[PDB]
Amino acid sequence: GIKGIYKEIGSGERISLCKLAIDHLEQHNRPLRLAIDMAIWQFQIQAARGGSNPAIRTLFYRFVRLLSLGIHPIFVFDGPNKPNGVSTAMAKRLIRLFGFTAHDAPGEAEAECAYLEQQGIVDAVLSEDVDTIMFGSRVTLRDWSSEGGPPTHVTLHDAKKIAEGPSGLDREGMVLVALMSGGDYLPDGIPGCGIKVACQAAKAGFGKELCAITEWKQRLLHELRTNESGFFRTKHKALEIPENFPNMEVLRYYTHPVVSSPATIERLRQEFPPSSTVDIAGLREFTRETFDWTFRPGAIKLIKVLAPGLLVQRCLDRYEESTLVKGISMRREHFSTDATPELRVSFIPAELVGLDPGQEPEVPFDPWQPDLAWVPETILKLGVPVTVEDWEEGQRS
Amino acid sequence: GIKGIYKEIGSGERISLCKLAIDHLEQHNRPLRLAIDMAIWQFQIQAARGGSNPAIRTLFYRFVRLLSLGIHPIFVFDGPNKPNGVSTAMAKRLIRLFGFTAHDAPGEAEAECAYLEQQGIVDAVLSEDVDTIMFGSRVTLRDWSSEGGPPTHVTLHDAKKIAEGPSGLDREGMVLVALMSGGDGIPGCGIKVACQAAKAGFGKELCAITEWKQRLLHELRTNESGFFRTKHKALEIPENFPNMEVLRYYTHPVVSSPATIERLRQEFPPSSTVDIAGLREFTRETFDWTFRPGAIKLIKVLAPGLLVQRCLDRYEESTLVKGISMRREHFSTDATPELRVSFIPAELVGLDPGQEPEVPFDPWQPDLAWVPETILKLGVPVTVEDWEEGQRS
DNA sequence: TCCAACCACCGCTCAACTCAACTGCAGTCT
DNA sequence: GACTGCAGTTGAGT
DNA sequence: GAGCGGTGGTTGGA
Ligand SMILES: [Mg+2]
Ligand SMILES: [Mg+2]
Repeated sequence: GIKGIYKEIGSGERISLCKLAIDHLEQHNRPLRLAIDMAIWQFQIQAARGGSNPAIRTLFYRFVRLLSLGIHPIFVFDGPNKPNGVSTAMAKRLIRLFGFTAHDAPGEAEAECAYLEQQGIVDAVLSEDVDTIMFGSRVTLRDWSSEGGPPTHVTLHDAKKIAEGPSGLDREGMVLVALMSGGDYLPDGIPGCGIKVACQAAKAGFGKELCAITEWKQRLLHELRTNESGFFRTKHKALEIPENFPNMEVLRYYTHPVVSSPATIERLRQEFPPSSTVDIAGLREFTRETFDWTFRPGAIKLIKVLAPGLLVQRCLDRYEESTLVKGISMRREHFSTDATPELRVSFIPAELVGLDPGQEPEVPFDPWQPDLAWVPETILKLGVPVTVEDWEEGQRS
Repeated sequence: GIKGIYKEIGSGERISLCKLAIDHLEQHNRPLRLAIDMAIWQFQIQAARGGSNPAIRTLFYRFVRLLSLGIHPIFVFDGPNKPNGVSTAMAKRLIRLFGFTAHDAPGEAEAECAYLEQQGIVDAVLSEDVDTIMFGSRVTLRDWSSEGGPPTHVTLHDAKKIAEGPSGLDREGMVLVALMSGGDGIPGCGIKVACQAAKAGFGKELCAITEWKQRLLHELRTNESGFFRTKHKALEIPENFPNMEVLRYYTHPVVSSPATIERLRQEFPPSSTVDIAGLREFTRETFDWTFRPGAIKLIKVLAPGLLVQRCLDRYEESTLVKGISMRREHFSTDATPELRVSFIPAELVGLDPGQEPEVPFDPWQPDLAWVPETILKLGVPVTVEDWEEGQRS
């Protein structure tokens, strides 16, 4: 589901997640909004030794990476109305602590994700696969990973470019494919079929699928048997077709998937994105209880990990004050960001995060000394414009 | 037929021809030797269609299959001393090009095949039916076919096990059945009754003759000893019966001379090198496998079997196998252990398609084939050991 | 007379393989 | 979920 | 050459 689909639509465009975030921020003058299917974690997350709760620990670092990218994420959870070891409660707790949004689909999350995109709530979808396209996604993302090392890239699929050849596969086309082929998921699918043949049926325009039904089935069946119109590579007489085909409690499951109410969509327009303020004291207590980051070493570990992303977040949110950036020392266009212009920024971690390791019991990295980080130039111009200008001025000299 | 013989002796054991070949090779430490009656081909190969000479083409592919099985075949042809649409000359020509042996019976091929087996020239007989048992065969094979696809299996009959119940049909038993059930054979008779006369010991017949005839004739009409299911006064028996010139057609069938048997004992199996250039010219002239495509076609089809022949004939040289990838015990071979070998077809066959006039399978790229582990251990032992030890890792 | 089981006999009917492309399976990592 | 070779099938031509 | 039902004939009994 759908097995062999990337042979037809393509594997997709590998692209820096940083580039997407910054390109969108430049074109639309606001941070990228992303719907993330919570199901993508199950196998990336588990397993990743060791220490205490390494599974949710990996989730923590992914969240910090989201902060540094300046993305407004909304995490969608599955609902009971469908036809690892990481607690949902803990996941949702960490989400809120990071100032992110948790959202519960009434049914399947991937359908809700696609729906949110269609309604303009989010700009793109990050999911397990491209099932989201069947539910109406236009820009869908998968495989958030290294390009190993740090997870910097995703694989982008565009529903409009896919529909424009060579597969000619659109939403209705893929629906027919799933309806005809596998089969191992949906009832009353065709035994000998078959993504190659199904895609050929879709390309022949059969993907309508406009609710009676009796006529369509026999035109399609006659074409399969005789290949008169030449819709297929060969004839297909041995391909006998179930009486429960086309199953239609399946059909709309795709064309009208159970998603949030219109009232819920309107609530989200007003309430998403949220204030997005990272709860520092909350994260300190969470990491202590969950990761055993206890005492002064645990506080310093938190500051080190959290300071860069928190720098980005406040830099975007705040839109005389070197309260964020102490200085700039270099410029680069690195391949990991697909040559996205970044500037080498210096900052004071402990001062930025706002925790004092002295208030913690004592049982190298000094959180009070300057630390360095690469931050996208675009983000820096928005938050610390005067600092960026001074650097630009010094470079002209 | 003998008609309805199989409901008496059993339908036979269906067995992988590969299993027979490899089992015999493991037990006797030399390839299986098989006598093949050329009469089997008549109503099997004329179902092929398309192309040039599809019947002799079918014969070609089965010859290639014989190479892959590592079997040493001797094809027996009929002779004139007996009491569609394939040329004998072309059949014999192709046989020699493959390094196989062609043998002319002085009379019926079946009798000669059985005789060859009795004399130790071959280990088993492949023929149309089971008549070979009457001529003295002990292990006889029939119906070399699919188990619907490639012809991997055969039906084995064992003369010893047949004679050991429940039919009790031995050689002289089946002779009596043949004598009685027509057709100077007895009208109204009768394999059920004939087989019952056999179990009553009447199959001897060791000659004068008049006493014997009047015992079963008295038993047929009275059933005193209970030899039969019922009485049989209906059956009246011809004066000529039992026909004696028929009896020794079975007990002493016209076959090759002792001198010929001795000739075969030292000449078979033969040197047996596949004539590559010969086959190239044959397939060009007969199948219209012309120019570079025809060369490539030959190389692809012939490379695997040719690999086996080298393997067994071996009995460092990576000139056969480039590597091993996997192990399997497939049902088509009756779980005969096979290894997935890689080889270069063109390099192995030894023909360059470049010397042919050109007009997607690349014969210079590695190709894969399943080859019986036993054969591989014999021909390329060092390669097999490297695979075995990398495995236990 | 007739049936019923058994049987010999008649008339009827059938008889491969390559090749490419494909689906589906079972590994596997995640 | 998706990738890889194997296996078995089908359709078309040999 | 072999598997299928039908046919007609023989045998021993109803
Ligand atoms: Mg999915
Ligand atoms: Mg015969």
